[PDB]
Amino acid sequence: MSRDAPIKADKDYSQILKEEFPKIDSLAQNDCNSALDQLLVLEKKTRQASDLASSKEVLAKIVDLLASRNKWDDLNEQLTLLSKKHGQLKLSIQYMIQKVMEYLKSSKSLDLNTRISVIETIRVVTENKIFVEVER
Repeated sequence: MSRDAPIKADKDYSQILKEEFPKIDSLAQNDCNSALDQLLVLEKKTRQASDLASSKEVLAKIVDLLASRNKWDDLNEQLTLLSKKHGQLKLSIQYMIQKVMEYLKSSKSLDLNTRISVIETIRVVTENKIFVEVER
């Protein structure tokens, strides 16, 4: 580490993600299809349990396992996850669209006709504050 701040592992609910990631450093390195059914099961629990201060760290890599092992259909579900409980302003969670635009955008050169089954279904729930404008 280049910074002079000490490596105090303060460990909030993200401690799960810190302790399961080394179990998956063995499994994603050998199969990863079964690693998806471990790391994103945390996201699925953390959103529901209101432990989501952990979710916030899983969800940025949901596009690295879920879109990767051909569960790109569930990247739409992950933009939906946080948006389930409340009809809140989508611009606050449109930040997660960036992951849909990160690797779900191009997963093994993902075909338009396949990706449409993500982008056009999540369009229905995200046109509610449109894609073009921001916090205007």
